[PDB]
Amino acid sequence: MEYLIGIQGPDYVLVASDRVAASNIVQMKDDHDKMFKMSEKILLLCVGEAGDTVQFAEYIQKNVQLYKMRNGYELSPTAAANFTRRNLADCLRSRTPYHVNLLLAGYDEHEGPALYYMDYLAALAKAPFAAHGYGAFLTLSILDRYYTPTISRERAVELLRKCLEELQKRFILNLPTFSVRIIDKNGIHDLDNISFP
Amino acid sequence: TQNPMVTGTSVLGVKFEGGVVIAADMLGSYGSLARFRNISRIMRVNNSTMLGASGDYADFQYLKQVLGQMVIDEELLGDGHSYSPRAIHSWLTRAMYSRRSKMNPLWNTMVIGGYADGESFLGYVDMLGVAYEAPSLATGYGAYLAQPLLREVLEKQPVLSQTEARDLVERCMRVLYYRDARSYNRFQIATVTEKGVEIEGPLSTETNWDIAHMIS
Amino acid sequence: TTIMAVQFDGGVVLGADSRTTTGSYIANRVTDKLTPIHDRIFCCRSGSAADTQAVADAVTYQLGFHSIELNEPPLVHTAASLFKEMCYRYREDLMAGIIIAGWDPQEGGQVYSVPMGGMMVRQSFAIGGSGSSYIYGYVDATYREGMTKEECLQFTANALALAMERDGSSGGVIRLAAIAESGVERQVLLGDQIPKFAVATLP
Amino acid sequence: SIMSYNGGAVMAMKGKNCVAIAADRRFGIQAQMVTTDFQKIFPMGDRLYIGLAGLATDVQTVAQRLKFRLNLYELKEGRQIKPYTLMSMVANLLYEKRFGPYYTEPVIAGLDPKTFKPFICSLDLIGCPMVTDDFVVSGTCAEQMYGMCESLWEPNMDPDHLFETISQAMLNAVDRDAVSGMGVIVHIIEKDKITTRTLKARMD
Amino acid sequence: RNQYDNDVTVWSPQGRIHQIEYAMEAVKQGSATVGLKSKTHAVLVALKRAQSELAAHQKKILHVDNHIGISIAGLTADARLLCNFMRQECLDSRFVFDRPLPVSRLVSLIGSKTQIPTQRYGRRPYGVGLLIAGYDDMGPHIFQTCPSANYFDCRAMSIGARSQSARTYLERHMSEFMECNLNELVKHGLRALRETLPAEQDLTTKNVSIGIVGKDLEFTIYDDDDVSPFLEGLEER
Amino acid sequence: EYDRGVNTFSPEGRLFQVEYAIEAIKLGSTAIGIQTSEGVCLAVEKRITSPLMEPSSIEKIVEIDAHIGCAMSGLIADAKTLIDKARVETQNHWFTYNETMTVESVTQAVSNLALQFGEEDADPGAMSRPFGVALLFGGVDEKGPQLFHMDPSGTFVQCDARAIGSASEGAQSSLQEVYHKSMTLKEAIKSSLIILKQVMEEKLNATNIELATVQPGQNFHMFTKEELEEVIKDI
Amino acid sequence: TGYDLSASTFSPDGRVFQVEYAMKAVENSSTAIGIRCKDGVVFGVEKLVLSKLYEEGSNKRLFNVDRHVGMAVAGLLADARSLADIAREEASNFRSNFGYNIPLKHLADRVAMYVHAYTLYSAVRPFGCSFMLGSYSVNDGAQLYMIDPSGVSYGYWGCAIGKARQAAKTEIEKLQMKEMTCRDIVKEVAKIIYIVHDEVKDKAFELELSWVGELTNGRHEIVPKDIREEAEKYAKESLK
Amino acid sequence: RFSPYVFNGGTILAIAGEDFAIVASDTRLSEGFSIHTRDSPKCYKLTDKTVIGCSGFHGDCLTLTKIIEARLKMYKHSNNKAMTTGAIAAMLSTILYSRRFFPYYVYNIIGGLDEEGKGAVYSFDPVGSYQRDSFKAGGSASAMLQPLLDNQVGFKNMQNVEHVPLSLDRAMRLVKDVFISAAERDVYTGDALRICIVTKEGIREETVSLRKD
Amino acid sequence: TTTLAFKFRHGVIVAADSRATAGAYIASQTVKKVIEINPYLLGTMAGGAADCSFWERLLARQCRIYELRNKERISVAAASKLLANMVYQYKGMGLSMGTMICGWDKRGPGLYYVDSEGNRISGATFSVGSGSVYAYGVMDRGYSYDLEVEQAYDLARRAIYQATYRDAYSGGAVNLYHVREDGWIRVSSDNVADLHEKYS
Ligand SMILES: CC(C)C[C@@H](C=O)NC(=O)[C@H](CC(C)C)NC(=O)[C@H](CC(C)C)NC(=O)OCc1ccccc1
Ligand SMILES: CC(C)C[C@@H](C=O)NC(=O)[C@H](CC(C)C)NC(=O)[C@H](CC(C)C)NC(=O)OCc1ccccc1
Repeated sequence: MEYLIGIQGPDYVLVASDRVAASNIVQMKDDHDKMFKMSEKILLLCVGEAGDTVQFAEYIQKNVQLYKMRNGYELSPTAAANFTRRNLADCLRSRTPYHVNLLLAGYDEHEGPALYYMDYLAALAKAPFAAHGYGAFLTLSILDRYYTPTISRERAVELLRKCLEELQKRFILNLPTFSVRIIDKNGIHDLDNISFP
Repeated sequence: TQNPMVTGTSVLGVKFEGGVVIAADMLGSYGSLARFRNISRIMRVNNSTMLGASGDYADFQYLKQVLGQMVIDEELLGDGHSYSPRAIHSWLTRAMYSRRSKMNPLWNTMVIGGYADGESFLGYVDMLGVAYEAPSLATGYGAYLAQPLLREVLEKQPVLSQTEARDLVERCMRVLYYRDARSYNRFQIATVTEKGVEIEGPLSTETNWDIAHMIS
Repeated sequence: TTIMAVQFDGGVVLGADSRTTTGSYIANRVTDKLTPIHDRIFCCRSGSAADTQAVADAVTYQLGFHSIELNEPPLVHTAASLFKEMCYRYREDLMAGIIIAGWDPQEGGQVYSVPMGGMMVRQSFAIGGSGSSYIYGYVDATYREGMTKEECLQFTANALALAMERDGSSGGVIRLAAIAESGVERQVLLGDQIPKFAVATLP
Repeated sequence: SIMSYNGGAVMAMKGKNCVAIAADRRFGIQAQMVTTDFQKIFPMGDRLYIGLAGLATDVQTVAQRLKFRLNLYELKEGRQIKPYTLMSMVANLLYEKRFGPYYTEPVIAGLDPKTFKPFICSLDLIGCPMVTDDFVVSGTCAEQMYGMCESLWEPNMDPDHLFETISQAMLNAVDRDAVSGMGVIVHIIEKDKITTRTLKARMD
Repeated sequence: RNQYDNDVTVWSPQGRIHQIEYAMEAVKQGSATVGLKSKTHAVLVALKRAQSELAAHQKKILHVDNHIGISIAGLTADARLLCNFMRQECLDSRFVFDRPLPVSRLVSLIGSKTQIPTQRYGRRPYGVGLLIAGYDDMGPHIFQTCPSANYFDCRAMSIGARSQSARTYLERHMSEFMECNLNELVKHGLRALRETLPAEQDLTTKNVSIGIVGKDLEFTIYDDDDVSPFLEGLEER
Repeated sequence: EYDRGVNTFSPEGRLFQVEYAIEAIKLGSTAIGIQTSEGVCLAVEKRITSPLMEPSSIEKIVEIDAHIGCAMSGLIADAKTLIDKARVETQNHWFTYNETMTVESVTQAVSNLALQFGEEDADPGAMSRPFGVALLFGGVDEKGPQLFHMDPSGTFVQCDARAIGSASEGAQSSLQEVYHKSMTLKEAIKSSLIILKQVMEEKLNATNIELATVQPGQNFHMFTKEELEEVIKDI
Repeated sequence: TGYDLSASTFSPDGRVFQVEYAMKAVENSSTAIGIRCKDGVVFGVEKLVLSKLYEEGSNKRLFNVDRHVGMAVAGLLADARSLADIAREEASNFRSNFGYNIPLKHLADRVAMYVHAYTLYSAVRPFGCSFMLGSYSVNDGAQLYMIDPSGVSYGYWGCAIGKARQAAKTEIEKLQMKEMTCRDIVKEVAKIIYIVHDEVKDKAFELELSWVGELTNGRHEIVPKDIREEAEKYAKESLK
Repeated sequence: RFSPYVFNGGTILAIAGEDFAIVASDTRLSEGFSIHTRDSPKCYKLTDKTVIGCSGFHGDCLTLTKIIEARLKMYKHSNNKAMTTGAIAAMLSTILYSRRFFPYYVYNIIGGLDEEGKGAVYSFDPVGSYQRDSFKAGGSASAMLQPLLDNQVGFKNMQNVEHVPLSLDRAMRLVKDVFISAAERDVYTGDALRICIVTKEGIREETVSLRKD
Repeated sequence: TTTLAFKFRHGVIVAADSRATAGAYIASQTVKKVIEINPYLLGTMAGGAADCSFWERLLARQCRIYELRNKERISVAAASKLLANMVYQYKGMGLSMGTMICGWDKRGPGLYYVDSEGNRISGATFSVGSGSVYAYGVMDRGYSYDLEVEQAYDLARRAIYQATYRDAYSGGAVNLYHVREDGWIRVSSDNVADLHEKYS
């Protein structure tokens, strides 16, 4: 029901998230942010069962922050993704399993931009572009058709807008506003929210 | 005991002036089969207290072991204090409730009869720990059949002579024998008085089958 | 499985069939259901084979330590009480019914039946297992107090024969043991030796 | 089945002095393909490789956990692990979780460190080890792979022939399985060199 | 003999445990408390002691149960720990059997709990002497408990500093106490407590505490205003 | 050589560690507590070591609850664990019984924790030594304004007035002379400052003295520097 | 020395001094005598009344460990009460597990092993009490056993534990206990206790008499007062 | 298989007045269609000023009353004072929540004099929720007893009616009338009515006979 | 149960119905859903009565200990997080709790929603309970940050009244509280029956 998307280009990772928080038939909040900043150059976007999403992401965020304080250098995006996969997989067979679908986006100076897809079962795959939620089924086909590995940041926003526009046209659920952010050598940058109304 | 195995049928209690009388049959039945036809389901806890149990014999035998040790332990101390019938009843209620809370119940309903300090005590403890004291007590099918006869006589006349109470218990046992499938002819009568607890040997109620000819 | 024990003056006679079955297949056609817990104490085992064998082994070890420590021959009641304690404690876990019969200097021949649920009763005659239901009438009518050792051996064999014919689970050979102060004498009855009762003859 | 959720196909074949291991490259949550670059074959000892098929999480966890044990074993022993010993180590890891198993069926292809003898082995989810002189197949398309391998396989195949035979069996077998495919990667293990080739496969 | 005195586990070569004796001395240091019983009632009389004229006197009598009360001499914290064990044990008897715990049975349990520290290493004998006054089916009871873990049933007993002076008074008037009425019985205790007091000091409402348990009376601790009626009828030392 | 164990009775009969801990209180700063019908007054000497230390950081007087306050002497660090127990206990009592805990009940609970130390104690982490702090708890409950004394020994006694600290013996003689049952809270606050000024080595000033009061009408209040200045100016 | 501080240390001679020190504590205590007869066992204790204030029957040194067993103790009373509780628990455990009254020889062995464990370790001191267990059963017969602080348990036809054990043992030897019945022996046990007692020091003694046997139907019981008074009269007349 | 809870029946009502509190219960204990006893009062005196009425599974009722009594004795020992009716109400909620996962099947109404001396009635659901009410009824007939109490004690749905203060005599007639009406329409209630009145003087108990069946 | 809270320029307005229902039976018409955590903080109760009362009381105790230990009041955010963490531990065990934490903190007026599921969110306006859907429509149509204090009180009273009419479980009286920098005030408690005459 909640929507997450990541598009990765030569020097950047563009990530967007739905801004709606809903209980039963009513959307309680329209300003919700599903993006958690693990480090200066890393963002983890989490969609899933209530409570589990905040608890898992905050724990991962605080542990990643501790690494910077203890060692003086931040983790690589690949290391952070592997740390989240290990923690979620360890909890999978545990009495309390977190139902969380996570997308991890980061820029590493040495290895460049990275996007990681993780399912609730805890499978980590590096993907050029990825999406989560029921919205992904409609959106992924557009991305496969219009995605080129050398896509520019301006063209990436054009692709993102097209994917979100389809969701307005075909998705049964109402997802009016989407938060958009980009990660590059300079760092995480907020981009203006895409609001269809 | 999530599932009961060998079980005993109704045990009846009536309070008479100067004591209590409890009567139980001597049969342990595995389902319909009357597997053990000479088992005593009445226990003399102490001089002033006797216990009759309906339900798993194994659980009753276990309680007899635990209750018997507690009484033996008190006798060793020799402090001049002995458990009252009420005290044993309070202990059983706590023990049955504790097992029910653990979800491993003792599958037994017990009638405790005692006479202490010029007073007669009759008490009921259930598997779920429900406990009460009454002039007339019955367990199992005894509640449905024997208790109405016992209560009607007691309500009309509150105080019963020991002889009258035995006569009432024998009439009730005959009624149970006729209408309870799990009932057996042989039964034991236990009476507690100032003198002490006395359990009589196997007793058989006479039966009338005249109605069988009238069926034609 | 039909297991039977009958007390005689100064002794006990224990009898059992020889069939172990998983469903309608006989895994063992010659199984020994009489187990020696001590020199003059034996148990007849009914119910799960694994549960009975495990309980019997544990009691034999415990009774063996008890006898060595007290420097005295063990009591049948003690052996039965050990079986009753294990059976009652794990009643839900174990589907085992056992008849303990033996000779003690103090109380001579004693037969104690511990049914499923861990209850202990001393009985002049005890029968157990699936075939026990078929022979309940025969045992009640035939049993006579004052039966001699030979009469008890005949009584147990005739009863086991009737149960084995009418019960699918019971079958094979009849194993009999007689326990007395002198010792334990064990006999196996098979084929012609097994008592035969005439079948109905109306084609 | 839990195994069919993420899909996956892995197989190993034995040649005269060479071994080959191949795997499907599709990662799918169920009917949807998340990625076409998933790794199911993991290098263990330079000439020793393990291919894991099943739940993608379990495939990743067992490879990560096995490497932890193998890396420690090599450091303490001072020697590269023998192919048989890796089978014993993986079987112990899988059996430890016998009551609640990792949903992965491992296939091991390797050359003995000193003799250079070809070795191929397969294990079940609970750690049963099966060693074969020809081919071992694990995955959603196992029945299809067994049919192709039994007919195609021939003894003492040269490295080039082994590559062609493993490729033809894997390509046709993944063609008949909906949840396996999207490319196949084949590694040919020879004492002198490792040849890794990605085959042209139907994407559908 | 420095080595023998340090730990309870060590036995002196004379067959004595020095640490147990040292704990017994702690009860002697505490203020005098006198307990005596009659056929109908059992009473505890306590000389409360004030650290400063401004400071109020420390509690010396406590309610274990409706039928049981204790007088404390020795380390106060140890007494409070022992009192909590006694309060729990008496309550457990009420919950399980719905009967008051026999007073003698409680004393046996106290003795067992006090004994375990003496045998084990890195433990100390509890340094308290307790006088237990209770009424049970048997009747009035006065009991004395020691750090040695030995408990004794007493017609009357006095513990604490200058207790011997109180003991002498009790021994001389022992016959009168049994048939005395409650007011006479409490007065006999007040006189015994006075014997412990130095001649300059005099018994006063502020420094005296009285606890009474009886056939019809639940244990009651009498405060300074309450002790005034008992003290009002008295004779000069 | 620390040959004796923590729980060792002296030949006299007094635990060695408890007696040594009572000696530790003598090192602590003097605190004057007076109970009056109008209110209970708690006063203490901050004893700032240097001009650089910020005065507010020293916190001898702390609030157990709105109706209960405590003044401490001896090792301050040991007191923090005892103070936390008191605060949690008062809050637990509110949750369970929806009422304010009596001051005596709070003093008894902290007092119980005082003697719970053992070398062979089962807990891997357990107090190894007696607490080295003396606490005066002052509060208003249904009984009325009340003040209590807690010692490392674990004895708790209600006190009309008491001094805990280095000059406690000298202050106690002065307090006994100036204490009257009818004294008002304002008189008690003035008397407490006078005794503290004589005992304190440093001249009394608003920064070096901490004073707090509980009255039935108002919750525990700590005097502000401006409020302290007015009372000291009267001296 | 330093070789006597712990029960975990053997002396150069091979002797554990702490256990010997515990035995000395029993020697300080007043004498307790048990005599076994054809009918059963009779026990007597020279209980010393320290103060007139203590009520009669306080500090009893005779306890009922089980319906058929009785215990006479000499030594620290608190340790003896703890050992009686251990004995009561062992008999209870036996009845629950094996269904029958514990044989006395076994009870003595199990309790003695508990006393022995204390002698082996530095952490726990040895028990300072020595005790006699007595019982009668139709099958078992009269049995009397004595356990020392060391943990040694041996059966005795007659036994004395306490300050005057040596003096009592010569007097006990004179009696032909095997031929005599319990009723006759009850007079003798009173006689030995009165003779053994020192009037000059440790005065104000009281006599506690207990018996288990055919007369008591195998139930250990305090000797009835009427019989006890007659026995004391025989002892006083004999002392003359 | 085994069912841990059984309904033993019974109905309880507590009415609070300016100077009095009345707690009333039927004396019939019943399992299924059978009557265990005709004399099992559901009113228990917690303290001089407090009486608790417990109706529901009888085994839970007996244990809870025993637990409350121990807690009251423990409070007196620690605080040196008897627990007030309001404090008992707060404590009872905590005990009931402690068993939230395995609930006590008991409906509890506490009736007692408050510190001011005014009557206070406290009503508790089985898990622990509690509120103070002028009148509350609990048990099998709670639905039948409560509406008349609203109409008469609360004067609800009545216009042009003077709100006279409740009198002990009027409240006692109402308690008898409501229980007599319930006995007529509810199988569980009957046998007798135990009325306990709490006043400054003490707790006074009255029993009025009700239809046996 | 209908509980509604909204943030406006003047402060936070918290309003609730007073009906407690056991199945169909109406157990109470006077239940107090809004609990006062501290003079500057309020908690609203919805769903299970015992669960809400026990957990909100435990939050109040934790907040009080925090004030004594840190010598400052707890943040609306910190109090909301503490409730969420405590409830999350019991997730899947059947606790049913819907709560709004409203207060004034140094950061500003704060409103948070915490539920048994574990969702914790901050919003200008929230409505919780069975009648939340009916309350949301009336409040959404008339809600403005610029509303005057008196108009804001009326919107909360109207939204609860309209909800009680449509929802069977909602009922009793509307209890209205206003949170201001000085602290919370109980503005009024109005029976729906009296409001029904005024509105109609
Ligand atoms: C001396 C006797 C106790 C031995 C013998 C006689 O009763 N046992 C039996 O007849 C009982 C029958 C009973 C379970 C209905 N059979 C048994 O106890 C078992 C049957 C298994 C399914 C547990 N006998 C057996 O041979 O087990 C083989 C087996 C065990 C596990 C799985 C599959 C097959
Ligand atoms: C009244 C407020 C305190 C809470 C309010 C918030 O929604 N409503 C509630 O709490 C709900 C109503 C709801 C289910 C529609 N009411 C309840 O939950 C009632 C409380 C009184 C009405 C008796 N509780 C109840 O009926 O069952 C409690 C219970 C729980 C477990 C076992 C046995 C009994």
